Amino acid sequence: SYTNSFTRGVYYPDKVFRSSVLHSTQDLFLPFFSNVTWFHAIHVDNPVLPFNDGVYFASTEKSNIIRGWIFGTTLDSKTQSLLIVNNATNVVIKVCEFQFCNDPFLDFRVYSSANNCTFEYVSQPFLKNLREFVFKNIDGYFKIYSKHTPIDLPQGFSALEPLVDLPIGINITRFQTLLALHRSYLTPGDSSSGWTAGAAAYYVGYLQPRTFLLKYNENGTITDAVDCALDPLS
Amino acid sequence: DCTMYICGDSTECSNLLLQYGSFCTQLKRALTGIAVEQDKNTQEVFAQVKQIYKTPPIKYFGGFNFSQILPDPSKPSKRSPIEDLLFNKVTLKFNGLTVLPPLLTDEMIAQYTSALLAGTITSGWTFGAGPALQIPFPMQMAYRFNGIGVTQNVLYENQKLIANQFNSAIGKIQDSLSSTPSALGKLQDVVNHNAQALNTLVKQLSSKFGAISSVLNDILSRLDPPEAEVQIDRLITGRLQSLQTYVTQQLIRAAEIRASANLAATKMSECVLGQSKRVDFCGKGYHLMSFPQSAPHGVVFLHVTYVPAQEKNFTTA
Amino acid sequence: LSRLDPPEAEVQIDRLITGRLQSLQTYVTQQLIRAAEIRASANLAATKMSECVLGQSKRVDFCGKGYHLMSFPQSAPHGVVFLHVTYVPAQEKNFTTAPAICHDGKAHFPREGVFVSNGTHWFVTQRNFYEPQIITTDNTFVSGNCD
Amino acid sequence: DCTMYICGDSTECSNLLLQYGSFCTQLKRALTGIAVEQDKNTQEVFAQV
Amino acid sequence: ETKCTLKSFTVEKGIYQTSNFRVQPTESIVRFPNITNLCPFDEVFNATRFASVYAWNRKRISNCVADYSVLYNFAPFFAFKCYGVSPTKLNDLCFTNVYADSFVIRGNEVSQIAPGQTGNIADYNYKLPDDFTGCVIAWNSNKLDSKVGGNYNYLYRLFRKSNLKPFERDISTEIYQAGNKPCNGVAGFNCYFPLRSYGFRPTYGVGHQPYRVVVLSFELLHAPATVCGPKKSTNLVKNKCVNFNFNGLTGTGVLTESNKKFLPFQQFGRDIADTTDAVRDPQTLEILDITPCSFGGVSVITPGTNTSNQVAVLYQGVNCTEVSNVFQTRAGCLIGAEYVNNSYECDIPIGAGICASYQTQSIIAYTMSLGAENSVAYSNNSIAIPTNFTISVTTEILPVSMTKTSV
Ligand SMILES: *[C@@H]1O[C@H](CO)[C@@H](O)[C@H](O)[C@H]1NC(C)=O
Ligand SMILES: *[C@@H]1O[C@H](CO)[C@@H](O)[C@H](O)[C@H]1NC(C)=O
Ligand SMILES: *[C@@H]1O[C@H](CO)[C@@H](O)[C@H](O)[C@H]1NC(C)=O
Ligand SMILES: *[C@@H]1O[C@H](CO)[C@@H](O)[C@H](O)[C@H]1NC(C)=O
Ligand SMILES: *[C@@H]1O[C@H](CO)[C@@H](O)[C@H](O)[C@H]1NC(C)=O
Ligand SMILES: *[C@@H]1O[C@H](CO)[C@@H](O)[C@H](O)[C@H]1NC(C)=O
Ligand SMILES: *[C@@H]1O[C@H](CO)[C@@H](O)[C@H](O)[C@H]1NC(C)=O
Ligand SMILES: *[C@@H]1O[C@H](CO)[C@@H](O)[C@H](O)[C@H]1NC(C)=O
Ligand SMILES: *[C@@H]1O[C@H](CO)[C@@H](O)[C@H](O)[C@H]1NC(C)=O
Ligand SMILES: *[C@@H]1O[C@H](CO)[C@@H](O)[C@H](O)[C@H]1NC(C)=O
Repeated sequence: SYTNSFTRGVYYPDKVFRSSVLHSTQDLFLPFFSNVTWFHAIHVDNPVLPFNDGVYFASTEKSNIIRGWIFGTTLDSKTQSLLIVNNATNVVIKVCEFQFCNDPFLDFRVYSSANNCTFEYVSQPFLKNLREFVFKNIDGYFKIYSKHTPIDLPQGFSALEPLVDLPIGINITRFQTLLALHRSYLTPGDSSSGWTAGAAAYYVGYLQPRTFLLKYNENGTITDAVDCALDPLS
Repeated sequence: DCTMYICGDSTECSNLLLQYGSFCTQLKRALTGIAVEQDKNTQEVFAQVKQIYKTPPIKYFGGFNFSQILPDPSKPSKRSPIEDLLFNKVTLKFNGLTVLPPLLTDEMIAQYTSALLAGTITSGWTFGAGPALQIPFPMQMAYRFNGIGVTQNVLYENQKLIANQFNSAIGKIQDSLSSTPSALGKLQDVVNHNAQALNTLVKQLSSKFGAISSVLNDILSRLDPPEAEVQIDRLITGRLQSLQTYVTQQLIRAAEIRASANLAATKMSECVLGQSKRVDFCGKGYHLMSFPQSAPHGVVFLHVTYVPAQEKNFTTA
Repeated sequence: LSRLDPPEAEVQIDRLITGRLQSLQTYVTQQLIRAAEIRASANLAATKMSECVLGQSKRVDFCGKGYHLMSFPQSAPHGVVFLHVTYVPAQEKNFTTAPAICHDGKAHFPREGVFVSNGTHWFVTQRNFYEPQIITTDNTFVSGNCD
Repeated sequence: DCTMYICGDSTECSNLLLQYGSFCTQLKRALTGIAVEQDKNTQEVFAQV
Repeated sequence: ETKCTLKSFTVEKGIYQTSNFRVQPTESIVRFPNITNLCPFDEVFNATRFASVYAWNRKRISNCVADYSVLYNFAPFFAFKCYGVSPTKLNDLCFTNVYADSFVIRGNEVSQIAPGQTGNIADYNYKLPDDFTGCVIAWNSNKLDSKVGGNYNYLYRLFRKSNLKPFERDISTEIYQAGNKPCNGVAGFNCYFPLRSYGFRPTYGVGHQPYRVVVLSFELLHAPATVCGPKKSTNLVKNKCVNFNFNGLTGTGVLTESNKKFLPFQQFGRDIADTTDAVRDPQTLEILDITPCSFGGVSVITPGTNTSNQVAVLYQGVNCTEVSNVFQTRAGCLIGAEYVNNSYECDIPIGAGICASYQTQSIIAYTMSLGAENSVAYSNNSIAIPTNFTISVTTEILPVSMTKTSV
């Protein structure tokens, strides 16, 4: 499918504070009123999703049906592929040199056959239930913004707060969602494991280098943004 | 401050700045001349009178109503309701850029305006050409009507009508000034330009001007002084080129303000302190009198104009 | 041109030329501003010379404070000095004034001046010099009744 | 045009020009004020009626 | 100072700006966050047992700071040499990789662990690069790695086909072919085993006693920088402009208490004119406003050297509660003059309706008078008729031309 992200896809551009002022910055932002891909009816193919300028991952997942994400170069043997797996009370962020299958599922613990991870990075567990995420890679820092806001994408405004930064530099051109269900299918090749569960939809929207003018209130929370190359008034 | 704006808390930058020449003692010599000039423009229009006159206690001038132009003793700041309305509409130490306050505050200019009003109401035009002479206001109006060609009988007979029309005009001028919010545009434009010219200098200091960074504490800590001299030189050049154009624009704006103040003083002397025979120098039409009002950065002249109306066709020979 | 060789001393000469040109540009700008100011002042002085020396003007404080009569110019190495002759009233006195006079049921108004009174008497005088004159028909005109 | 007069059809020159400061938005702000002023001088003498 | 700034000897009567008043900072704080996930260097310096030379271990400690306090591990070091970096400046430099290698060798073999060395160890067991940038620490371990019966657990390579490359590791235990035939992989004549034992004993001499050696290899490559954090400093000094170095944000000013509630993940703060007005303390979560250090302009109000020399000092645009009659005005504050309560004619302007002059005695300060006072009696039946005339002259001087110059 294809839908529109009207006024969503904004985040904090730098770790600086402001008080009821306006800040114009040329950053990598999501263009307002764009055409994002609403993959709600794809209940496990087509995992070929690029990572040129990043990804805007929006979801309304009911409760813990997502298991994590994977960002790799080509998903081949001896290729750096980061896997962020969110358990109940802890998340694991390791980069592996392994050949990943079409849809590595989690319900299993070992994704591929010959796994070989080398990093160590543990953090706080991450996982009307809107879960906004924005992923990017710049200056060798795999940078993520996360937000947990209640309610599809409404017409409101909510900034994305930088939560965790982690240093790594690779040619990240991979993206796929990891679902969770009841029926256990150990077969990696068979990409058909549809189970009767809640609504699942992984939003995909690519970022773009644009100039954004954000308005910082007295408390330092972005409450408005007008873009610069979409409407003449902007 | 030529030393602090270009060189932030750095003694080596101060030693390097003196080699550029005498720009530091010229950019501050021109700006202080601008300030002394601005301290004189506010004395050629408001300080034209020598002795301060006052309004008599009896508030009966003959039928007219000047409560909106005379100072109000209730408000601690002695001003008129029109001046109070004008003061509530003009919307007004960070780095080596300070704002010097003017000599004549908003209270002394108000006193000069009240003295000029008393002189032009009680004495007429004699308070600006010698000793003040008392004269009734209806007789002053008859004088001003005969000065333009209209006989004094139309005023000595239809005095109540003229008084009511003047009172209605004085009452409606407040609503007219309150209707259009951009009426005091000439007084807000100068303030906005000054604020923009004062805020654009701090915004250009963050520019690297070719160097690696913008702050001196970073260049004097990452690179060694023997090889970091060209960076400080380029930064000083960039910060001096941004101040020279600022001083030039300030001089141009000061010349414009001086010309405007000379014109305003001429209008005050030829319209408030007497009646002029010019067509559109003291208002559009037949000028009778003019009342001054102070404003945080200017003067508002209220010109009383006599306009004929209800004309009729006749035969002439 | 004597301590360092020409091929490597080009940047120093370039910087010196830039500094000496930037110091002359601001001088030319200041000279232009001062010349514009001098031109405005000279236009004002020429207007004053034409309206005060070459005739009498009715302006209040354009040919001196007070009542202008005449003006005498004097040269100066870089300017002009105007000596304005001014007539100023003095030694004023209190008097009684009235708009008109009701006589024979008609309201008579003075032609020039105002009706002056000094106690059980009434005369006609101008508005700049006390000259008591009897109220006659030559200096007065009828404009209706005194109602 | 502050961008085209200084930097002819060069994106790197445009990226380098923004580091100089806000001169590009001031030199064009003064010239447009000059133009709006010139659009007013022709109305105080001819548009009096 | 007035004569200096005016370049003259007989200053006239008036007010003249000479210099500017700037308060100098007294102390200078650093405050960067608490010292937290400390690396484990004692895990390699205080290990129960080290590894052999032929199988020297290599540990990588990462995102773990770099506190170089190796002195506490048997301070009497036998060999503490640094290559490419000086001893103590080491503690305040960042690097990408801090690889740490360890092994045990004899006391007389420590010289082989250095750039450009020849022998058995340097060539066959452990080779360091020529441009090695790091440190080499060696200490005696007789008590630990020696037994009365001989500690034969430490082995070392004695024969090899060729010299090892820098930082090369070879566990091969194949029979070194010293003769002409391959020997079919059996130990015999002209076919010796490459590894040999040490057999450290407590009765051995200092030259043969065991020596635990550890190398600190420092790499700095294209990647982030996550080590080297032994950074620490002073306490907060409130109400007094000092030099602050908060988490890299350097400046000079007063750090005052705030009431603006920031975001939890927000630390810095800037105004509309790109000026740092608030920073969060790294140690304790608390926001402090950076107010500019007190500054203004000093000005001499001199009556002129013709009359006297008593002058007055005016600080403009600054309240002088902090750093001769002190009086606070609306345009500043002046010292050296007395506030007289009778209004006279203004002679030397100051600002906000205050003027100074010489009473004749000392400099005075008074509110300027706008003129005399005269209230005319306005009556509807009274007039003022002049009687006499006065012929006066008014002088008006106006410039016409300028000096024609050319360059
Ligand atoms: C969005 O994409 C779909 C499919 O490509 C297309 O049909 C639709 O017109 C697009 N809408 C917008 C907002 O351009
Ligand atoms: C995964 O979640 C289960 C249930 O809370 C928990 O017992 C287990 O320790 C978790 N494993 C980790 C540490 O990821
Ligand atoms: C004059 O006008 C003011 C405002 O309308 C009014 O309050 C006042 O009573 C009037 N006075 C006279 C003399 O009528
Ligand atoms: C006078 O008469 C002319 C011709 O009928 C007419 O156009 C004009 O409006 C009249 N003016 C007045 C004042 O009545
Ligand atoms: C006229 O009388 C009034 C009231 O006594 C007085 O104030 C004024 O000065 C007198 N003027 C002259 C010129 O005598
Ligand atoms: C006023 O002056 C006139 C002319 O001298 C004289 O006739 C008249 O008697 C005087 N009146 C009084 C009462 O002074
Ligand atoms: C530093 O330690 C103090 C005292 O234990 C604690 O209150 C604070 O949260 C710590 N701050 C950081 C940045 O770890
Ligand atoms: C000094 O004062 C004397 C006496 O008043 C005066 O004659 C002279 O012009 C003054 N000189 C200066 C330089 O002010
Ligand atoms: C200036 O000083 C006074 C006297 O201590 C004090 O109230 C305050 O610091 C300042 N006053 C104001 C309101 O600026
Ligand atoms: C002047 O006198 C007034 C009234 O007594 C008083 O309030 C004020 O402080 C005095 N100013 C000085 C100290 O000259």
